[PDB]
Amino acid sequence: MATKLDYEDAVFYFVDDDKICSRDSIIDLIDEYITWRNHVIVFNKDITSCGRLYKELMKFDDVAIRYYGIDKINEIVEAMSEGDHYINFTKVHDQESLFATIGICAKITEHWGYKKISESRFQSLGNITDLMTDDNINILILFLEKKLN
Repeated sequence: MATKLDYEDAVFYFVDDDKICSRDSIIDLIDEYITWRNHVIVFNKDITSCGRLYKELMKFDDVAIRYYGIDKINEIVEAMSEGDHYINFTKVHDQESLFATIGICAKITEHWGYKKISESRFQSLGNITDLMTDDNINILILFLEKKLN
């Protein structure tokens, strides 16, 4: 019982790429994915609605659940949605945290979709692609390449 068109407006290209892309592609990719995590919500698309590359990004949710922890993530995501948060920072620690930074952000971007949560309409976004690095892109290609390419 649901009266709602399955919206897409699938702007993302590498969403369903299925295979490994360029360094320059993981650049836009993070923008696409973090936005796609949102589209599954706002438009209420599908999580399965994508390609191979994206499935691994989903696992960065998990890596974050492992790292930051489901508890913290739960507290954190919700914090984001009231426009008041907290957070610590990592840098040269672990690739695990590198990935974790994406998924933790991904859980936040999705959660907002239903009503377009943020409360603060201004500065509702910012560091999404800048939350990771071209250097991370290389790691990303590599991680994916394990099954990708």
